[PDB]
Amino acid sequence: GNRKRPVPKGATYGKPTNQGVNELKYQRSLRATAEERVGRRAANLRVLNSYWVNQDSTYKYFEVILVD
Amino acid sequence: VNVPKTRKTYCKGKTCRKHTQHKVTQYKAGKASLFAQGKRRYDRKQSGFGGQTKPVFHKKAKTTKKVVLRLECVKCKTRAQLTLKRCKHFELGGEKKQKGQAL
Amino acid sequence: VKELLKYSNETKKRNFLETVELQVGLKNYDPQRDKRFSGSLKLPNCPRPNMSICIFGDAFDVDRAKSCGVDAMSVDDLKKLNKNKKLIKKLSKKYNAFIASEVLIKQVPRLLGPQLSKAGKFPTPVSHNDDLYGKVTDVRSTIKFQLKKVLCLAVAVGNVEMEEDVLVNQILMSVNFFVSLLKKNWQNVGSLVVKSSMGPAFRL
RNA sequence: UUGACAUUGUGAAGAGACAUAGAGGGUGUAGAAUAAGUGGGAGCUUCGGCGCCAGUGAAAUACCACUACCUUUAUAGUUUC
RNA sequence: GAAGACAUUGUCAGGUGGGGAGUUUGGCUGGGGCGGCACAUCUGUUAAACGAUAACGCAGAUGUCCUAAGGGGGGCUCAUG
RNA sequence: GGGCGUGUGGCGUAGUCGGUAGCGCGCUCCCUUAGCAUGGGAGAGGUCUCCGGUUCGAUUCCGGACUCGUCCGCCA
Ligand SMILES: [Mg+2]
Ligand SMILES: [Mg+2]
Ligand SMILES: [Mg+2]
Ligand SMILES: [Mg+2]
Ligand SMILES: [Mg+2]
Ligand SMILES: [Mg+2]
Ligand SMILES: [Mg+2]
Ligand SMILES: [Mg+2]
Ligand SMILES: [Mg+2]
Ligand SMILES: [Zn+2]
Repeated sequence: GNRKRPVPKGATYGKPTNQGVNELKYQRSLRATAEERVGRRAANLRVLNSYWVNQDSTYKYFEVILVD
Repeated sequence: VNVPKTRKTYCKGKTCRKHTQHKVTQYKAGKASLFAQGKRRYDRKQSGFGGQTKPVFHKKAKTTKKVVLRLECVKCKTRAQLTLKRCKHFELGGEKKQKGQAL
Repeated sequence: VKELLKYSNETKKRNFLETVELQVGLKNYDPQRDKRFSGSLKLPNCPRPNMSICIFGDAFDVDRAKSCGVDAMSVDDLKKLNKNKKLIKKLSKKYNAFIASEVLIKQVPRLLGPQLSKAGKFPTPVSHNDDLYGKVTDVRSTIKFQLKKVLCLAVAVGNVEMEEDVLVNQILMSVNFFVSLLKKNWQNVGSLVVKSSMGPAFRL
């Protein structure tokens, strides 16, 4: 899904062009988030690539290749 | 005002080039199309966050609009336009005035 | 093309149980609104005869009255003061001449039942007096139409086969293209059955 | 908060709607009948019954060639609960 | 044990939403406000016999109306006594 | 701007294409009662908002204008 803007109670304190909270989109891919979290888990390794394996309504599933 | 349904006037249709008979109707504006460039640009500007992005007129002052006669040449179907002065009431049906009659 | 010669090639000769006059109508739908502008119209051109029992009451009483009696079938004069009130009932077409232009005295009381009043649909003051007699006597619907549709005319007598219906059809069913809009279907004449009183039923 | 789509797989009935065939019916007026149309004219017809020229009724009345409108109903096709 | 392809969750779409955000809320003017418009204009006067000329000066008017109340021609003469 | 409706006597209204149209209050005038009130009747009262068309014939059906009322819509 989208990236809900992490502001308290939806208040942004500025112009109406920046009042958006809900329909905002993260500029990186869910696959990129997956690789970042896996690399943080195994910081001794190096991320080579990744690929989609499955999805449902809540989760997307990736397999990450790493090299020691 | 009362304007007749026919009028003999000049026709610049490249085959008439003279006074011919014309049918007179009232001009109506016509439906504002999508895919006109201004409408496309306006919809693009309106989409997303930021609210209303163009002015919306409020301080109306006229009580009339100018009437445009659209004239159809009966020979070559060439159309002409002419605008009249401001009038509160307009009629094309010709009920001519009569002078020496009762009220 | 509706049919070249198919399904109506000989199904009018082999069915002779009644040799008497066989007139079959052609009824089909095209629905329209309540207006009265572009309905029953379309006087066509057609070569088949009618051999009907109608009356042509032409009003022209110069000494070519017998020329009118051999080119037509009734001569009338303008003594219209108590002539007709309830006589004219059997008619397929009428015709008049130069002297029927100011007949509004006799026009209102009796030209109301069949409604053959001299309106823009009924142009009897005709100057051409030799051309609309032997060929236009054949049936053609030039009347006032109802709230929905009036489309019925006989295309052929049962004694006449399709040797002229191969040619009157495609000059005939192009009916309302010249005045009406295309709310109607393209050549909306479709499923028809030829039966005056004794024909069989055929479907497209 | 409401709807749609996705998450989302497996079965039953019932009720509609649209098409598809059939079915009968209809106010004043009066001629010859509770008259809702349509072009043609007298006959196909067990009857001389119904209509023709006959009257009158806004309209001619056997006959439908199309059903103008229905649901009161029957079957299988699509679709919506 | 319950519940079940409905909830839930995701994305779009319509409603509601001073709970919250951002902003705005004319001018002239014997201070400002209330009033008025002297804010775009027209006639007469103030206006000092070319032109120009102020005041919330004076007396008034405009946002319309007319297929004739426009154009051409002919005939005729009005208020009043 | 679009869509959906309304317009009837001095007033409030109902209405089948066979209606200048039925009602209820206002006015009069009779009747009933010994009489007054209450009651019951009859008579005047609507060019059906206006203009055209359709229909054999429209308050009624259709088209246009005026007024009013809902909902939706909004870059000169
Ligand atoms: Mg997220
Ligand atoms: Mg900020
Ligand atoms: Mg976009
Ligand atoms: Mg948006
Ligand atoms: Mg605020
Ligand atoms: Mg100020
Ligand atoms: Mg001067
Ligand atoms: Mg003048
Ligand atoms: Mg003069
Ligand atoms: Zn021209």
